[PDB]
Amino acid sequence: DLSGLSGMFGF
Amino acid sequence: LRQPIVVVLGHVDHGKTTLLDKIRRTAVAAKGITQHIGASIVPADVIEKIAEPLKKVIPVKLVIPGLLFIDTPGHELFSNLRRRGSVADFAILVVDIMEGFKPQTYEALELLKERRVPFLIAANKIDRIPGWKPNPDAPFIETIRRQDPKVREILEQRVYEIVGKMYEAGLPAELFTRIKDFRRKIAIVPVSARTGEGIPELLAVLAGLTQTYLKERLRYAEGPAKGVVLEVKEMQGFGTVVDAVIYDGVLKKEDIIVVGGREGPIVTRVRALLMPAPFVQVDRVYAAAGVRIAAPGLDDVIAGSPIYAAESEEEARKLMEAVQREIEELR
Ligand SMILES: Nc1nc2c(ncn2[C@@H]2O[C@H](COP(=O)(O)OP(=O)(O)O)[C@@H](O)[C@H]2O)c(=O)[nH]1
Repeated sequence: DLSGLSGMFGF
Repeated sequence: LRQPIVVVLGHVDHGKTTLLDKIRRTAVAAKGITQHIGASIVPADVIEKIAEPLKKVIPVKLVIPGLLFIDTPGHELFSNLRRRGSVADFAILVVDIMEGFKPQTYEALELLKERRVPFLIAANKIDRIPGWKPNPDAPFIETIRRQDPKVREILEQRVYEIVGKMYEAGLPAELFTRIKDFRRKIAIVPVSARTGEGIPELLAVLAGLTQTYLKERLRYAEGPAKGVVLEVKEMQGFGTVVDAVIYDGVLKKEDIIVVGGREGPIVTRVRALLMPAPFVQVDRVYAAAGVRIAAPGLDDVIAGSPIYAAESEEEARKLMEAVQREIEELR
């Protein structure tokens, strides 16, 4: 994931 | 890079107008917007401010300069952004979470598919879920943690219904907090255009996705302007003017332009460029902008027409065949 938005994954 | 150009689609009464107005209000409060004709710009600084509560969970650093939101939503405007794909770089598909997909939701899907415009879904009116207790302006991931568990359970049932429709349509989608690869699944972002809840994720996803994956389209090239006409109207003291979106280059006062009209290609010259007063005249506009263009001979311009600036009369003449060919593919 180059966007880094999968930092939200699990919320 | 220049600003991504963002269009808002979805069924009547699902909250398009409301959402665009909440975004603008949120941006005006952060600092706030830039005033363009038919469009509003949220600057990168403002997006970074609005996304501040997410800074520890996601990287919030922007290399785009901002996002340009087209202020008129829906399908007729989207049709007026088509070009030999679209001028739109990204779309928000608004779905009222209580109602689900309606007929204009599926029309918007077809248009998006045909023009290959990337998008996300804003699952709006989450404030209307029975039991919702608002935390205004908060990120979705913060406010949902404060709702009753039955509220999360209803929300997930409605999201699952959306995910089902989307899969049926050939398009994998998921709640944005259940995606690992944002190139492969369309993000569903729950929001409330009334309370502002979810607007921070909304803006962070748009900014994240556009700046990550669209850098080739968003490259600014210094050159004569390229644009599209969005509206044609009469303006007192200027005659027929056009409201346009400039997506590459620079448009200047006294530039020659070529535009499509009903009796063939129009070759004219910019007499004034108008922007909202903080109308005022400006000497030039750079991509991406919404601008109002006063020039002679625009009475018969076709909405949706390309507009191409030209350095000389001879390069203008050479553009007239392309413009007519474009206009034909758009009928
Ligand atoms: N409770 C609530 N009402 C909303 C929300 N967004 C839109 N509305 C209301 O729903 C109606 C339709 O919204 P509008 O923005 O006009 O819909 P559009 O036709 O898609 O542009 C109006 O009464 C809005 O006030 C929302 O998030 N929450």
